[PDB]
Amino acid sequence: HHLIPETFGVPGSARAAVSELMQLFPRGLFEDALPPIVLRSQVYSLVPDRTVADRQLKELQEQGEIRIVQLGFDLDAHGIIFTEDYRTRVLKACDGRPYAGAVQKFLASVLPACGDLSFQQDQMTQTFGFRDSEITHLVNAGVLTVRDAGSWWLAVPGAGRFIKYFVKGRQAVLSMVRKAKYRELLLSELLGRRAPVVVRLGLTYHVHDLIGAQLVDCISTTSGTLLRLPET
Amino acid sequence: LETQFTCPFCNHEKSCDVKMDRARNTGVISCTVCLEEFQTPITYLSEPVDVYSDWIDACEAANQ
Amino acid sequence: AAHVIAEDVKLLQFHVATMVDNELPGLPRAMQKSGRPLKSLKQRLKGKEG
Amino acid sequence: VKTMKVLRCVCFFCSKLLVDSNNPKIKDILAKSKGQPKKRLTHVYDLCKGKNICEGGGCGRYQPRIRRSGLELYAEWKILLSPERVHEIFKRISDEECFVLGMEPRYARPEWM
Amino acid sequence: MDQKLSKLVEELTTSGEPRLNPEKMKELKKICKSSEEQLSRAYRLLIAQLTQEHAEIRLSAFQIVEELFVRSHQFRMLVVSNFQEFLELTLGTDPAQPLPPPREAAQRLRQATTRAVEGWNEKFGEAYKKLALGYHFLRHNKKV
Amino acid sequence: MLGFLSARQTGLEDPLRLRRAESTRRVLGLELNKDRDVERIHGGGINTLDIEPVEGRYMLSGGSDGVIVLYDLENSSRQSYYTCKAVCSIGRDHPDVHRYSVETVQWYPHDTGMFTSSSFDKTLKVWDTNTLQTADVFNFEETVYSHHMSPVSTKHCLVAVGTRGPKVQLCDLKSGSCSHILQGHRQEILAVSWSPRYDYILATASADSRVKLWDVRRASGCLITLDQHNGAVESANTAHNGKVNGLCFTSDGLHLLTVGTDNRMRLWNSSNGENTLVNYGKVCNNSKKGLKFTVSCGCSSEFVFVPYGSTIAVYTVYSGEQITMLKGHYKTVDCCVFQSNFQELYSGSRDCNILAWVPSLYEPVPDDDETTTKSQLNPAFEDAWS
Ligand SMILES: [Zn+2]
Ligand SMILES: [Zn+2]
Repeated sequence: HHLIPETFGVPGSARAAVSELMQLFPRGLFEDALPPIVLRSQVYSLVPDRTVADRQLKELQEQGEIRIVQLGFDLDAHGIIFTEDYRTRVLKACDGRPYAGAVQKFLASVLPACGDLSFQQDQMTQTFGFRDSEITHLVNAGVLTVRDAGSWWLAVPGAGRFIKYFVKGRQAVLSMVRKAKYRELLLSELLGRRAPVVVRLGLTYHVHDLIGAQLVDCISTTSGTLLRLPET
Repeated sequence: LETQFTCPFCNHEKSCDVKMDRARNTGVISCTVCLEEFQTPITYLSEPVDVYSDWIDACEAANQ
Repeated sequence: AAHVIAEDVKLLQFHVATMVDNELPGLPRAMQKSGRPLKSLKQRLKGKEG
Repeated sequence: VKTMKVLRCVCFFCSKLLVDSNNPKIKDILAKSKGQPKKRLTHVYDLCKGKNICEGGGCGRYQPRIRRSGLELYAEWKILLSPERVHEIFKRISDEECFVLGMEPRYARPEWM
Repeated sequence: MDQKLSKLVEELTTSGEPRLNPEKMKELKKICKSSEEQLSRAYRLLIAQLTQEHAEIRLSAFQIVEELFVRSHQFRMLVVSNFQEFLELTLGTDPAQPLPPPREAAQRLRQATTRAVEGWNEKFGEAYKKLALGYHFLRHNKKV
Repeated sequence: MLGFLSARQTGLEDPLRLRRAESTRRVLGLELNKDRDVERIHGGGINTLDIEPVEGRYMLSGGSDGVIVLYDLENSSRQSYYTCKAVCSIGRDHPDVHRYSVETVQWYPHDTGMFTSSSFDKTLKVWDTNTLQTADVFNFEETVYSHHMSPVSTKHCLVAVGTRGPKVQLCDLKSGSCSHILQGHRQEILAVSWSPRYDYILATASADSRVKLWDVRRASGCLITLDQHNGAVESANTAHNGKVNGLCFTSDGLHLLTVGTDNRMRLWNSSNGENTLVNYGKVCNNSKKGLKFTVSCGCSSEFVFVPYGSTIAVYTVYSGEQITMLKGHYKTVDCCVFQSNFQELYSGSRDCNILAWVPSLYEPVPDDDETTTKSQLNPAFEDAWS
């Protein structure tokens, strides 16, 4: 109280943040074929300490609550998905298809036991006993995509629809800030504006992404939160 | 003719590109490794290798 | 060294190429000693004499 | 040349066709080109050549811009495209997908090239 | 308040006039004098307005900046804190971000900026270290 | 302050606490050139700086002009404001001068009588500081991006050299050997750095996106490849989704910082390569050549000073928190170096300035009864709304 405070002049969990962001996701736009995806960027909009956010996310991965998938549209583009949504939607999509049994094997064996974003052929062949034809079934199912010879990303079937809408929406919503007067826009005014037809995923979902990705700076004002293009 | 050149400062080969800003009669050569840049007046006869030669000459003129 | 193995795979590619077609446009001819060009499988099949 | 053309017609990552086989514009091909595999490839290629994203289903991943130089292939980002891994992606193209490329897989799967 | 600042800076910078309206600039000075918060928002408005892809808006906002820089320490601190970008916006020191058309307004902007910056260097550069560094950078390294 | 002084005088707190607290407060108070200029000798950008480890009095500088400048940092004038003057220079008139830009200068770690320089003219040179004559010269096939001498090795005197070639090279100054190569990397090696804890452990970073730790005694190949995902030893591991262009061990040697052109900085456990998952946000890094950056020493928090475009970003290493942006230079900053004794930071940039950042905690105090000899309220600080 009288010494240690002199040393220098300098609470939402990732689980709560993920659970809130997951409700912004428009399930009907994909006929619920996609499991709800939250980007890792958006989690940093609700949990500003990025280190605490990342460590809590790693712990949710180790409990098996969430999957992290690489979305490939940007270097940091990681989608966060609840394991039970992922597993249900993929099994529902596999019912009676020819690749189905290998996908049931993957969801019963690899994903319960591995947190990895990617798998190498050594592990797939010798540790999990996949035949080379079963990897082909998994790629046809969309649960893997080729990273490099003998290596694959974990993937979400149909992610292209989301990724298309997200990339165009992101550029749209960023241009709404860029084109507005002073390049400034008040967040309440933006969220009240009739979203572009390009912004199919919703406007709040994108402002949380933009803030988390540091593509826009928030400034606090007496008028409320203000979006700006960053001096960069 | 060659349109990519070795930087006089950083010795990286094919590291310098020329931008011919004809409308302003000025030519800029820039190195992608060290971002040293030089500007010279250009004519309609002028070509990337004339801009590079002007830059090498300006460098040897500065060594005097 | 990576550039040596790159040049060696490039040379293997050139020889497997000139086995099928020794009349490539942008590459040297494969030749015997004394410099005569080798007849490829394509030149065996191609022309009026092929 | 066939290797280059097939690379421009499939996803460099998921090895599905870069255009939807279900789209009317492709069902037109599959009606108007029965027994004419070279015609199928030509009409699939001139649809695919303008795509850049796998959405068309699909993953979301962007696609290269491959160019030949002699016996080398350059994949635009300037990566020289290896024949291995080209083997890998071709190896994963489905028999139903390469059938729409006009390559009856009973006799000429693309990785054999 | 903020709406009055907004309208004043629009009517000053969409004006296309060769010189500021003295009465509206008097109102803008009165606002800036009245509140550090409004002066800070005026700076953040003008720097954004100096980005406009039209040289007469840049010239007007620069003329406002010149009028205010002589008049407040806090505004001098703000402007000098971003002087690298400011000079990119007003002399075009980055050839990837050149001054917008028209040339006839760009020559006015470039001359007025050179004269202003040399005056600020003489009047303030010994106090604002980054201003003296900026002047040296212009004079010797961009060879202005 | 007075609390710290009381607690120290009474032995309530270990003298360590005042010292580390005040050192931290000084780093938080860094201001541009507050008391101090550095003499402009260079005509080109300042690629590299190195402060002498024995006394911290002298700073070597290397530039894109190929000049090496030696500066004295101590104020041997009696004024409160002074210039860090150039003691001597290896200018373009010198016979042994480098032909192309000088990309790393380092003092010999054990005394000031020798220093080393490398350049894109494909040379490493060993200089006798008293005479500025070269004593030995090493030539390479490829342009040198980085070199380092081990800060703690007394047993060996090996210079690691990173070049555009894929193989790390080791020059033994004692024997004159330069034949020894390490063969694990696949592209240009942009940063090399010896561990400050262990004589024989060398970190190497490359455009291949890999950081590898070597024990240079071995015939075995490298020890560890850093995997940013933590899951496998070599086949696919990358530290960054881009070129890795800067290394800095923390001052205890227990962690390695890395920066890369994915615009991320990452902290690694040096004993096994585990990514510590500290997240610093976007750290802007476009540089296609090696980036030199530094940690603090002797503070309560360990800071890192990193070039961030034209600014120097300050972070708390373990917390990830961004503390400040030092906002002086007009072009990209290429290096910064930390004076541990007085918490003063020096920075080199392509704007050709060397800037001193110095703790500016409080001003000289007037006496109100003075007429004009006061600490002057210069009119440049005054408003003039009239
Ligand atoms: Zn260069
Ligand atoms: Zn795909």
